[PDB]
Amino acid sequence: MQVWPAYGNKKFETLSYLPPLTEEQLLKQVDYLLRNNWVPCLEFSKEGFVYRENSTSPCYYDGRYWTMWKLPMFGCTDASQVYKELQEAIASYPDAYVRILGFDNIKQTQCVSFIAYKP
Amino acid sequence: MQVWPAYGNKKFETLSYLPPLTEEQLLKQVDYLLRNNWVPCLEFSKEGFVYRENSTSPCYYDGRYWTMWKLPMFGCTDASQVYKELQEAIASYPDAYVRILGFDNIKQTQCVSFIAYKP
Amino acid sequence: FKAGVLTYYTPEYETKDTDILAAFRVTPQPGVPPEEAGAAVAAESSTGTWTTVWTDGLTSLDRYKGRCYHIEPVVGEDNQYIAYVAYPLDLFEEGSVTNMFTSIVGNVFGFKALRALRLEDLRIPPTYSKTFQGPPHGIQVERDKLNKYGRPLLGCTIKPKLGLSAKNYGRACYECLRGGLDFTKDDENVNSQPFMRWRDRFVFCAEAIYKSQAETGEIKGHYLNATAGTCEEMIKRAVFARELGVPIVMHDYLTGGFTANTSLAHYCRDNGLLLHIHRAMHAVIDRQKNHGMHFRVLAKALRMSGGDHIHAGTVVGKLEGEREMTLGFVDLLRDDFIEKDRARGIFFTQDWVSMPGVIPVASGGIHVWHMPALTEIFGDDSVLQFGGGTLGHPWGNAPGAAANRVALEACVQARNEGRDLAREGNEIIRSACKWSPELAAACEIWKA
Amino acid sequence: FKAGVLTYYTPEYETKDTDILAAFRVTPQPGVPPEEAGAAVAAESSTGTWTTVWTDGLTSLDRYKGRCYHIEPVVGEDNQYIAYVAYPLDLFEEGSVTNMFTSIVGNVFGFKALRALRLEDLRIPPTYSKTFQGPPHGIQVERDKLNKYGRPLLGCTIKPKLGLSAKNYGRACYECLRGGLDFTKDDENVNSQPFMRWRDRFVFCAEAIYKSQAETGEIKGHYLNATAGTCEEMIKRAVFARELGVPIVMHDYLTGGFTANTSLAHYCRDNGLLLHIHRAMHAVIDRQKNHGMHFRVLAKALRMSGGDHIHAGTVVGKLEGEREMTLGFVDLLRDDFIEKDRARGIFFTQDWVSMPGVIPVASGGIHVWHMPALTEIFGDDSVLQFGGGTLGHPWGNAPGAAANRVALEACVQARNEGRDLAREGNEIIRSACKWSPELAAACEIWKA
Repeated sequence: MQVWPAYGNKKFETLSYLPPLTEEQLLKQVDYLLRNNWVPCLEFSKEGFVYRENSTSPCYYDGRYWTMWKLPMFGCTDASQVYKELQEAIASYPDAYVRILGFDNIKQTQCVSFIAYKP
Repeated sequence: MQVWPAYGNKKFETLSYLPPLTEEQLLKQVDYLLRNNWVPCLEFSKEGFVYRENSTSPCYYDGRYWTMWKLPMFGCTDASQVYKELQEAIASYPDAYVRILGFDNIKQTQCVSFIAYKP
Repeated sequence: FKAGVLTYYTPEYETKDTDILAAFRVTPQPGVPPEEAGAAVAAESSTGTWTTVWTDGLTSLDRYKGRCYHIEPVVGEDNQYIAYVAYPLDLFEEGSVTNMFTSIVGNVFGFKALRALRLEDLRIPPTYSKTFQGPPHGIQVERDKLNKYGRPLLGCTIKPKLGLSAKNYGRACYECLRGGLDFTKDDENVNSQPFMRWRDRFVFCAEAIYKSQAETGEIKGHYLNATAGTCEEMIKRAVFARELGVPIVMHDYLTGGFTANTSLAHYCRDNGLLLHIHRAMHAVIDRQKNHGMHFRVLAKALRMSGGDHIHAGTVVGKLEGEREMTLGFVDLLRDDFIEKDRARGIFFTQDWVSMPGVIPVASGGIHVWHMPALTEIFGDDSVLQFGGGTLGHPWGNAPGAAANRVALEACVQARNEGRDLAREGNEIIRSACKWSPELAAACEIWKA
Repeated sequence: FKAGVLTYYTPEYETKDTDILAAFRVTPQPGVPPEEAGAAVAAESSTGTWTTVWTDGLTSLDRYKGRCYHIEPVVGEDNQYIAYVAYPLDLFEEGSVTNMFTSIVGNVFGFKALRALRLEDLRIPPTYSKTFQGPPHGIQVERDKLNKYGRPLLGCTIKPKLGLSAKNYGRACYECLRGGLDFTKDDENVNSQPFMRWRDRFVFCAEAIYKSQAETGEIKGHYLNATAGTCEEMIKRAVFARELGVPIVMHDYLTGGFTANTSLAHYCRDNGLLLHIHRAMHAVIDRQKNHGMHFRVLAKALRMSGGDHIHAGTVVGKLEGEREMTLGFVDLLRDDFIEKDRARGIFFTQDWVSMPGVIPVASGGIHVWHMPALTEIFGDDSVLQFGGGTLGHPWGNAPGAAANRVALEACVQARNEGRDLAREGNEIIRSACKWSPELAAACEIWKA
């Protein structure tokens, strides 16, 4: 019997219960976006998690948005270009979390979010 | 095609769509009470019908009670005794309607009401 | 605690006076023995789980399990059984038919090992039924409020249900009521619709109620359908009926649902309104002998959730066994104490400890020649509904109403004199035709 | 007008874009031809009457009749037919699933000439569906509110459903949620009961939601059951969930009923609450192939009345034909436009004109080895419920939740890389066991 860690084990939604993604594994997740014609977009934040400062009304939370890195990468054909921008974001904000979003312009909604860098 | 009379045809609930009861027919209705151990009781009123003077709230009506003739005829064994009291009520109130009620002490409720005399 | 994948069959269990009891007609899959099927019925409607869970050690789960305590075969059926299941009182939210149904029929009908399943009866213990208001008024209070004694009541559903203006609809109501019917009725489908919005219908039906009441001197009503898409709309409609001062509103309790119905029954109690209940969609559930819920279960549930009338079908054109089943649930709806009687589908003795009864409403293609049979079978505490049997009279609604009222009173008079309606009915009707031209005209259109 | 006792079979009728269409599986009695049975289905669910009534001359009743416009045989059944019926838009009260059901299934299932009858599908025209709010939020809004993307959501029903104190119940919730599940769940039976009153449960479940959310950094919820005996009680419970600031409440829509459900969906829209819908009692209606209503009709009705999740059953342990039927009504619940597809039980093309979709919830004895199949079949827009599959883990709720979350994310990762879950699923799970002791422990208890 092992006890599930109660401290130091905070999470970032989809894929964050897996081992940290290798570069090759991250490129495969980005290629999954590209094959589906979804637009990758990076965002970053030193605060990693939601909070409730301004309202506790149902389904209101603060901290769901992070800060956009540049713009969604419309017309991206090469997953290595997302990895390149990841390294730029880390260099500018090495103390921030960085994650990769995906946008679906047919469903007209955000459709992907997974952690790409932890400080 | 005959037109159902719209005036002069007011009613008194059960049996009042039948021809006026003969004495023999009335005695048969009283005997029906006695066979069932229901207590006959006469009541009378010059006003024949309900009205709504004091409230129009749902299921409130005035004029549902008439005035009791003597008391319910507990221990009645002979339908002619009800007919006798009918003639007394008519003699005292010849301008009043008179009807025969029945009371069911097992259901604990009034259970019969039919017209017996119209002025 | 060890993780991993006939405990619920307890044939010597003694039922408690607080238990809710259920009688299920169960059809096992091929190869499933009847004891294992009965155990599954009890497990899958209580505490059965596919793998062990450690949290069970924090309580005493034997106190919460349903127990199949008896199984019997069904005559004429090689693969049907009646399985009797007892549920502890503590499973059930007080006053909630919704929770009673959820707890007992919420899950078990989908279990793979049961090819078919029908809930036939429930024993509602007094300890649970005393948590329910029950009917807003009930049979005896309703008779006293309306000043009506000694005969079945009479009603008519307005046809066509949709297609008339609210004013033309109300005109038809007035003509029916003035001829001698006690009630007219909104069809179960008539709620609020293009070309007949509900508040307009309520206004004109109220005008008809009061015009016919003033004319005849008898108290009149119209079942104003409050069934609606939301609870707020339903109450809004009852509120306007309240303002109009009319005696009776209506609800489709199965399609509106028990949570809304119980709310409306409470509103009716609080405001003196009688509540007519239509059983629309019941045959989706209650028709097939092998699967669903028998109407008597739906009838007990309505008495608990609350209603003053409930549609109960017809007995004419039905075989003796069907009539016996109807009379069984009519007693369950009206009486204070109903002894077990399997010949009438009464699987449990049922004690209502003074909860008032509900007036059963007979309907379905009936006309004047059915009056002796209906009077004999239902007795006084019934409503007999004559839709086409009134609006189809060749002289119109008021003569058609009069023909029905005369036919009924002729039957009541003869019964009270000691005559046998079962053998003399046709002659009683023929005798009344001699002095009632309205009845004579009805009797030539429709046949004995 | 003359008083007295295949008009409804119109095989050349062209359906209108405003018509509500119905596909009925009809089993005629012996000696009743299929055209007469189809005509009866249309007549007895619209304007059919047993005798002529003069009031018909005050309107144009052809504008209100249902028309059976097509009949087809059923392969493998000598006495089943699909009868297609068209109903005019004007029959239906805007915004009322209650009236839609009453109008179409209120009466016809009892008609003597029909030995059995099942409503298989409804074509809801945009003109009628635009009178309904629909889901309080729907799939895309819910994902945005909860900040959850790219994977099925995960939930757990607390067991035992009754028997725990409110605090012990909440403790189990906290341990499940902190291990990686998105939701825990009140059983459909858990409303308010002796020993666990609803407001106490809400307090302790809220404490668990917030403790696990603060610990994990992921937004958590618990489906707090608001199902109740009356509408007033139901709203009272949603109001307290609102005060507690929690994200999601729950309703048993069939046992509470559509009138209450629509009210609660409105309250949830007005207050930002997600609405989890449990389909308790559906198998009373939807199990038998010959009689009742198919679940896809009950599913369309829930999307209209309003809910953000709905229980949808399972596909594992089911044959290819059953899985195809499930996928058919999953598309009817989620998608904007669903083309007719008889192989998946989609009898009509269905256009929802931007009414949001409902997340289907898979449940029923599932565990870690089902994760590849469930992910492959439902895709991301689903909730996978693991009751015993979490509370039955040998190391407790948080490791059991973690095993399920790891199994799911392993499947999602592999799918996204282009691997075939249908063929590589077991190997994907085995690979994750190598680095996840929680998953390895689950995989020895339960089998591939």
